[PDB]
Amino acid sequence: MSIIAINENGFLDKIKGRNPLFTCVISSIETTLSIPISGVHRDVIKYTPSADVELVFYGKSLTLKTPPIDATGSPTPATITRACVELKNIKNLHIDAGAFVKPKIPFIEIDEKPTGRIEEGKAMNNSKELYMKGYLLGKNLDAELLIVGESVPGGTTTALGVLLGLGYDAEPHELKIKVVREGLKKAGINEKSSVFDVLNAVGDKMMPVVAGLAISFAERNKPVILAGGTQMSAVLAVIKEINKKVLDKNLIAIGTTEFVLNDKKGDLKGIVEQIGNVPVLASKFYFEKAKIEGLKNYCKGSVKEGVGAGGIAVYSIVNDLEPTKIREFIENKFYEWYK
Amino acid sequence: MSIIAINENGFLDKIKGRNPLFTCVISSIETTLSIPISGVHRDVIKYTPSADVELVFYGKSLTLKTPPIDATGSPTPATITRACVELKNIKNLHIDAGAFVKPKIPFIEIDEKPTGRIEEGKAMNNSKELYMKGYLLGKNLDAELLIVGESVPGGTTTALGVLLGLGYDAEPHELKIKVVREGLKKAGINEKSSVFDVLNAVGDKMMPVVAGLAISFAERNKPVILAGGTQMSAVLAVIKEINKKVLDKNLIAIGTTEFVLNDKKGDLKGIVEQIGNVPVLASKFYFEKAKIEGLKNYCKGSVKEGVGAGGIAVYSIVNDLEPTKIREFIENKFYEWYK
Repeated sequence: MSIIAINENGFLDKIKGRNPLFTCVISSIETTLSIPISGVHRDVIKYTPSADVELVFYGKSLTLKTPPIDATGSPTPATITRACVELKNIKNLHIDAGAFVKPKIPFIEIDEKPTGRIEEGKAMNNSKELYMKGYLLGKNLDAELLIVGESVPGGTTTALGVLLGLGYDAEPHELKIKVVREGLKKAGINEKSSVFDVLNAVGDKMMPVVAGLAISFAERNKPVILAGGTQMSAVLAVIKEINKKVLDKNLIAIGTTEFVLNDKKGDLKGIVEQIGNVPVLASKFYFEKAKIEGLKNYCKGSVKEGVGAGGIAVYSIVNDLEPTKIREFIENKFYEWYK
Repeated sequence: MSIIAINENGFLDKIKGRNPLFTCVISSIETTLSIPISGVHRDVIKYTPSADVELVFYGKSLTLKTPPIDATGSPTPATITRACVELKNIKNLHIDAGAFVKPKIPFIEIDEKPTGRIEEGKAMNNSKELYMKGYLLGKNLDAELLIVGESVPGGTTTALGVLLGLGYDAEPHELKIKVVREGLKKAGINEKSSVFDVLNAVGDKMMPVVAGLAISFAERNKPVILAGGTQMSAVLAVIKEINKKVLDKNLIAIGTTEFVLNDKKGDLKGIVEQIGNVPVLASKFYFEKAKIEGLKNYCKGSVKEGVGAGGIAVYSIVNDLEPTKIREFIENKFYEWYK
């Protein structure tokens, strides 16, 4: 009941009681090394996606030694995901699709090379192969429910490129749009372009992998929560163009945070509307009824989501986790760190 | 009933009907590049472990383009494993623990660096960390039953080193024993040595990973089939010294081929006897009632086992697979290849 639900279509009943697998797909983008399309600082951006999944899987990052909660009590999104993993004993297994630095936990290697130069239109040359790798991997994972998140610094830009390239209406932000517009041009994207032509131009390698995993579960009549926001709407668009029919089973949902579902300029629901009547679910954290400033002002400043935090919280709450156990886990971890 | 069973202890009843996960742990050993302790030829030995798991997971190897069945009809062990995977729809996911060349299928990366120089006593420096990585990975895999095989060229030597080092009585073969005897000496293995001191001296990186995975399943009261022969007996010895108590649950078995269970000089049952009353199971292939020579003479020449072929066949037959469907799968694949 701490869950928002747009076009629910029964989906919450399907995920109740199901044993889940949580997986985060990570990648890096060459563009982000010289064009500030990501908020992640240049001196940590190479380490950041692997540090996220290390924290979720092991409980702390192993190369980045920066605290996961800052001095004001503001948690990184991976900290929220880790809270749900610990509180609800969520099995988790993470996939690399080209992060600059590889995790030091066990991880599934799907592609060692990073996503390329978006502005040159040279994101990928293998999106179709990445999709089939994601599909065959998905066939070999055994769970009642797939929760799949992402951690790609700069993935809001590639998700804009893909939503535009497939024809959708999706509109700092001025620089994001120059990068993709130039990329779609320099790779000659027309309207007879395939979804793989568009991914190869301006996508990120996470998107075809996640699409592959989602379709393989939805084909076997198993629910999928795409745990993210804008980046996940681009994956949904990819799915529709690959296997439109399985979208209609109403087994693929989008899980995000309340902070994303009401973003002034974001309009996640505007995007999903153009794609289809897909369930969209947000989790309520009640961070404002909290002691520390960073947690209390969490809804302000940056739109806060990542590493499947929103979507795994949706699953956790729907399965009887008191929502404020998340807040108190973070608070207890804050005071253990001392900063 | 095409299953041999020594000290069955009820184990076959536990695995009937269980949904399995099959996983192969691969590694390479620096020793094998300059000392002929492996039968695998020097010009394919770097490619061979990854080619095995590619074949099991995808249905063909992707860098080694040599046929998986030779011109006389003799199948590689990975071909038998792939037969069971296809016929019984076995979910499979493979782990790298230092193979020279990495698989081109998705795979779990646990350690990129190969096992070191056995004869120098420098196999590993991280066996305890590899074990915990295997244990934490195992906690995050969801199946009713674990079938875990191996593919390590030269692993018969490291398994001799470990069985000797832990004090067991385990005795071409003359050169294997010089390599390990020198390794145990040059690393000063005494009788106050830990199991991790011995693995760090003359083990292979597959052994602590597999031990970690086995114990994590057996602790949650789930059966494990250690799918191999002599190499797997060394893993059982490692397990006993790490967590002797979970051995007694009678949830960890050894699955191998009939060709291994009756090897003149091997004596698998002699080894397992010194370790404990562990179930040992062999699968019957009836390759002698076959047309092609290589399949008909399969019991002759080389002791034939690898890539969990024996153990996954045990699981498959016990769950109602007609044993000669394996033979006919290989025969049909032989004639498709034409060689």
